[PDB]
Amino acid sequence: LQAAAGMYEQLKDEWNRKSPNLSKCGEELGRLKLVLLELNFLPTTGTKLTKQQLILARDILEIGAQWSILCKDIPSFERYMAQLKCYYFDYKEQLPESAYMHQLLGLNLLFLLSQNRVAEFHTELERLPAKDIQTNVYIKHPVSLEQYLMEGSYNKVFLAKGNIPAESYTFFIDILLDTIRDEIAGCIEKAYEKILFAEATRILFFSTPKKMTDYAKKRGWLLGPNNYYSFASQQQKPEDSTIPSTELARQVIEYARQLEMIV
Amino acid sequence: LVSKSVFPEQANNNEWARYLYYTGRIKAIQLEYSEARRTMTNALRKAPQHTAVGFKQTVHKLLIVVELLLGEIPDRLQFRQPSLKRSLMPYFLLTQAVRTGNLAKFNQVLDQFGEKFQTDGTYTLIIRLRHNVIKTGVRMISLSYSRISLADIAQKLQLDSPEDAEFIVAKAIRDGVIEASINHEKGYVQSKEMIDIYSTREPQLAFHQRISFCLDIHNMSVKAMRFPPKSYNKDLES
Amino acid sequence: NQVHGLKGLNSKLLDIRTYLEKVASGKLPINHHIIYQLQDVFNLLPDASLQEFVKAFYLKTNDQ
Amino acid sequence: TRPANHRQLTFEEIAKSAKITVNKVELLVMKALSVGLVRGSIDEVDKRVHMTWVQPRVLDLQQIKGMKDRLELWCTDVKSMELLVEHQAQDILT
Repeated sequence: LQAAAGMYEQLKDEWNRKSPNLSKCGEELGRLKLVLLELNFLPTTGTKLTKQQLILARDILEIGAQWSILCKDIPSFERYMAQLKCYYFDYKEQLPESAYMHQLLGLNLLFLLSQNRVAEFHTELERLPAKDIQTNVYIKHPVSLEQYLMEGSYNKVFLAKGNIPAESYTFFIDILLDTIRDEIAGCIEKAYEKILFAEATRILFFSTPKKMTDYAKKRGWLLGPNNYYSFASQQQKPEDSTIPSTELARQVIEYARQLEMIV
Repeated sequence: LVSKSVFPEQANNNEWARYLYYTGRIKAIQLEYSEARRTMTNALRKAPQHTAVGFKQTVHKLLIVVELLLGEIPDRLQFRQPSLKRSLMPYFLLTQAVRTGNLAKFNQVLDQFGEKFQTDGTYTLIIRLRHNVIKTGVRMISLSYSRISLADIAQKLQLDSPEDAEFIVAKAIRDGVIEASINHEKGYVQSKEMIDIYSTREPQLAFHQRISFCLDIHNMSVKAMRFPPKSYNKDLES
Repeated sequence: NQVHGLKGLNSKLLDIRTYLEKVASGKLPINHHIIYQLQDVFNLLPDASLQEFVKAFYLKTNDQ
Repeated sequence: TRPANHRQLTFEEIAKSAKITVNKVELLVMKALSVGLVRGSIDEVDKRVHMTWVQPRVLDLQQIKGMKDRLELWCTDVKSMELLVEHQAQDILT
């Protein structure tokens, strides 16, 4: 419907954790824009006076954000999410309110990580703290993951089991998971030669040998029903053996010419 | 801002030290311990004498942490010598925790001294150091003795599993830190290392970059040298 | 002298090839010595190795 | 004749050609070096006889063709290389 705080928030509640809808809570989200032009003509200067206007601003864009996550469209979510953050920063978290902001916040953290935009991830980590204002249930998933992922205990991650508890998080968790699986998958090839199928499912973060066969094949190992780790592995181990000679010397003439000129 | 800039050399020595300290600090959080260490080490050295002392101590706190982050275990005398030894005392303890590979000392220190660390500004880096505690220990042992069983590394660090160790090696290898590989043919970590580089062209390169790097500085050395006595001779004196 | 050397070699090198052509066709009498010497040049070939310079030049200069 | 770039030969080539056993070729190759058709060393464990040098030979049909080919490779390299040598070290170049 038409929404903007102080007189509406109907759609936030109607969107999920009541019944599934986005056919009212994102289909009608084009007329909310017209009040938004007014609201956004005021946080040019970020002051406490601007608050009143600022909460109404956020309200459409919280409903906006919410429709995008359920719909499974990452770009729409990103435009909506980004606004809420600058609208927190007006004495740094002036608005850390609403539990229809809570989910977004956690989602934003995992979102940054899936892209493997490391800079943005840290920027958000510091900007945000409302991880106990809105309390650790779904927001906990990126937090646990940061500690584990930095420590290098991949086992501990709580991202290959953060699929089961979800607000509508399950989608984000899955793309981020796929990124984790790849990172390990290329490395393991270099690591060792033809190892068991079972061993190659275990620490490849796979669920079955069938998932491993298809996933391994794209990567360049296990093209057949027999491991082909061996091509990759053998290349890495001797670093001190390689003489194409003239090719490797890399133009001795150039370095010499740079050197001679001064004297 | 850091990426865009290279930073030229015309600006005084005090200001350079301020530029390096700030740069070093921010980069390290991301896990760019490598670039940041270089700046910080230059920073300490760039500062003035006695007037500098208050900035110098803050820089000395950050410096142990950035060099520790790399996979190095800084020298114990360094903490001792400035006469801010007391403040330096938790930083030394963090270094010791990294040596042994034990989590338990590292985690308790981080909290207790956390009030003092926050003040320096170092605290954000200090959380990233947890990874290093186990990482430094495994690279030290593998470098020294090439082939060791997965079971042996797990006990030493106080890791959960032989898997837990293999995953440390997996994150590292691509970056190149630990620089070894896991062979689950029997379950050992095997180091890449070999030696006899002088029957290969590869040393000529090592030297070649070193000289190129030096060279641009040599032209600069001759040039800069003459300038200040000449300014003084041009200036009128009594 | 080194820059010029390369240019010298090129000027000399062209002649050797035209002489070989003349014998082939555009008939010219073979001076046996020349042919014998030519073949010798190509056989000695090896590939290159090492040679590099130190950081030392800079150190002195910095001292000044 | 055939290699500009290399000058080493395997034994096995001779062996098939001659249709004479492997044991004999190593011995034949030794006689070859003693006459002075070729000078070099023989490395048994690599299965190569490496020629440091080849004896001059009176004009042959195969020969004349190889010399031209090698002179062409040579001209081209010297022109490429001339540009590198000239291009760098500007201040002494006069």
